[PDB]
Amino acid sequence: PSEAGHRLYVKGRHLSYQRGRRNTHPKTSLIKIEGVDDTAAANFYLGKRVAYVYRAQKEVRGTKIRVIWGKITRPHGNSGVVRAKFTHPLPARSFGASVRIMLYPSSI
Amino acid sequence: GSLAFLPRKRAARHRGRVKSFPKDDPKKPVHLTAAMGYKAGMTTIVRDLDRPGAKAHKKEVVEAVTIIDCPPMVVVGLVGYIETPRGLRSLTTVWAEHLSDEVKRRFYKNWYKSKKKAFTKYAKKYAENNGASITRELERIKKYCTVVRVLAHTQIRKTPLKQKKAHLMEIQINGGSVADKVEFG
Amino acid sequence: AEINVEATSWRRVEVGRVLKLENGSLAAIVEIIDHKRVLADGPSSDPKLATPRGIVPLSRALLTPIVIPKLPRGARTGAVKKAWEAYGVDAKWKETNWAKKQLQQERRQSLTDFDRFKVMRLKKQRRFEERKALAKI
Amino acid sequence: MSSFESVVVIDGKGHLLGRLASIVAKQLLSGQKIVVVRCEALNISGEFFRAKLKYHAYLRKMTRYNPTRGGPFHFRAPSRIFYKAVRGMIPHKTARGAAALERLKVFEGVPPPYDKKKKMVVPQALRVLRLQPGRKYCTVGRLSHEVGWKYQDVVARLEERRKAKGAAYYERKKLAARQLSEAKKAAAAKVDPKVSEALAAYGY
RNA sequence: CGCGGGGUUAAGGUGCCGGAGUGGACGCUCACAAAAGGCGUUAGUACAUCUUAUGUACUAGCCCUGGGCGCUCAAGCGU
RNA sequence: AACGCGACGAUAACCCGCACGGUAGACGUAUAAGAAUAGGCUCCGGCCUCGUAUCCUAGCAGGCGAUUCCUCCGCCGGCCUCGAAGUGGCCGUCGGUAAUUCGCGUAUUGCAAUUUAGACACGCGCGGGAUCAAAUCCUUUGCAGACGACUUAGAUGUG
Repeated sequence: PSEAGHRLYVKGRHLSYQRGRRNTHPKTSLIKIEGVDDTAAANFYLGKRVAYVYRAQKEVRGTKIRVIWGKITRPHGNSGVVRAKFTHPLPARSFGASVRIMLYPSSI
Repeated sequence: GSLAFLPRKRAARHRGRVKSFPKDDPKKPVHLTAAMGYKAGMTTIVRDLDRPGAKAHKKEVVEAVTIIDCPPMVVVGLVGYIETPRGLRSLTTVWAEHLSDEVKRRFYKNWYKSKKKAFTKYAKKYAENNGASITRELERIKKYCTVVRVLAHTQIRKTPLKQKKAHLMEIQINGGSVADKVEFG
Repeated sequence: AEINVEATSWRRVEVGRVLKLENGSLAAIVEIIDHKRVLADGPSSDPKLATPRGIVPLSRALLTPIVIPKLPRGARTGAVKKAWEAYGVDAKWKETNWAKKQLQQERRQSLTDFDRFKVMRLKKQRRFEERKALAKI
Repeated sequence: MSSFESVVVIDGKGHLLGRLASIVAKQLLSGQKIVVVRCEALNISGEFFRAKLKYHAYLRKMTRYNPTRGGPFHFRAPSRIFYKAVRGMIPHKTARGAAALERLKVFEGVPPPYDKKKKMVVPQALRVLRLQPGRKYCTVGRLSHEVGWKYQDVVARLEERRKAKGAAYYERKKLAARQLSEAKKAAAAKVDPKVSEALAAYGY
């Protein structure tokens, strides 16, 4: 037995959309990557693939898992938060939900 | 009327909760805190007054007293109270063998329709050696509780009343460490 | 007439006290400017431990136990270098436990993924002699 | 350094009130579960009597309070004094706001689930890191006790019991520290010293 | 001031509600009204003693008297 | 608190049919002193800016057989422990078990398109035949009664 994990993604949290005081634009989302805290670390994760995985309580391909895919476009703020653009905007109730940041495409 | 008693409302319980007990200190001897009686009646008393400063010294005050009958109190149960940030609470209660007839009819409401099996598998637990649980239960009282009240009833079968249903209250044991007041209980 | 006082014995700031900046470089105080700023200089031969002569804010700094004994006040870079080599500040700093933690940290960070696979394998071998020793006692 | 935990337990001793509340409310909205213990050991800056006017001022500007939910109810325990602070920092009239408070869970003292678990601290809200040495401070326990909290001697005696259990925990951890350090020294003689230098050259 | 994508800003902001700093440097403060009361603190000026450190009065800060949550080596004020 | 809570007593089953396998968000979801911050810890040698740490971490999403190890993990019983809103330790049975060294198979899933893997609540939930235990109703009673409302006592008995 291995008794080891299989994770190949960095963990993230969907914080909010791009917004002012009161004008929120759903077409861009804000992600807090675990471990990143400056703009310098966010520069590594730019243009990496980002998946949002959830459950839907109906099987369509033998699975109740659905994924929404996206990418990290630019850093946000000074604290390592990044801006993400997906094929469709993330729901709203996923504010504070898990996000898998992949390591591809890679330039290492 | 006094504001401390209005608005007027009927007592929801016939016996009436005690609502307050004297404060406990270990240094006193073990003793109980209350008892139930039955209001039998009231009479007249003459008395040799010996109260200093009273002009009725060594003389005959005439006073009226009440006669409260008190049947011997059969002890059936014990309870222990543990202290919590949300106030006092029941941790456990424990009973005994051979629970008498009138205490079950308080536990019941329709004696005559129902059949007599209250405390049956509890008494079966006492007889068929789950004594480790009573060893667990009595020691659990010792270790954790800080207030212990005894559970006892009065008996109609001794007093001249036409009822048959008993009356239960909880009576504290104060005056000692937590270890001493349970072995007495 | 017995006095037993258990207080905190801090490190002085003075001429000759060497201090640690955040980049890992050392500097010897030669004149104190204010309660918050001193002017210091590190004439170390090591490129990693050298520091230009200039003002060091004490908030950015950390006081080290090493102190140059009789460093003259306001000594120019040559005079601090003379006391640096005579007292051997670099040798005493390497013995200091603060540098071993730094050297452990830098060597840990330079571990590649394949040398990370050694350590996973290698600590496992060391751990096995630890457990029969632990089971023995 | 921005790590995601399952639930993080915050010890409340020596922590300032609103700075702990601001940090907690941001993590709840980000998706972090928060458990706060020792709410009676939290600190509010300034003297005790300054805390007394703002208690009297909050009851001033509210005519006909609900006795059960609000008014002086919020000050009658230390756990819900903190809950009042976090609630004003969270959009409680939204369903995202209600969800953030269900991640929060505050207590007075250390309940039995959380005395066997690890209690972290928040450096940005610690009293001894943020307050000047001469400045005077009050404890929220003595604020709620002078308002009407009834179980100050209760939570004290359960805490002095918990220290006594914790004293036995160290004495077991002392013996493990002896045996672990002894076993490290004992097995180092037969540790195959081609490999001991390999670990030292890698940092371990 | 047409309908969209991207980039940069203004006025305002960057403790939480709220996107953005519990960011950096140096000080001060603990909460109507007048040459006003301060044995609270700090900053500056003018006079007097001294091997024959002071003590008197002013000037300037700013305070005591005259959005919510919450904040006090600020989440206040000035640069 | 009838829309807060705790302890305890007594407590609903077989047959036939037929419909489906949530959660504001698991992916190693590992880590218990206390106390102070003009100090503190300890193995009594020494040690504390730094949790930038410690444990765990290899194999078909992890096989088979060995060489080889008595290390680690899990289930049931016993002995003890845990009650502020209950749990862990020790011993024993059994099963697995790269610390070391190998031989077997993985492919053509064709260069990515979901890594369909945890926890908890009950398997979700329904319609007809099938059984205890209580209560409501009934009679009666008076410590109670404007009417409601409340309280006795009715099945073998100090009825």
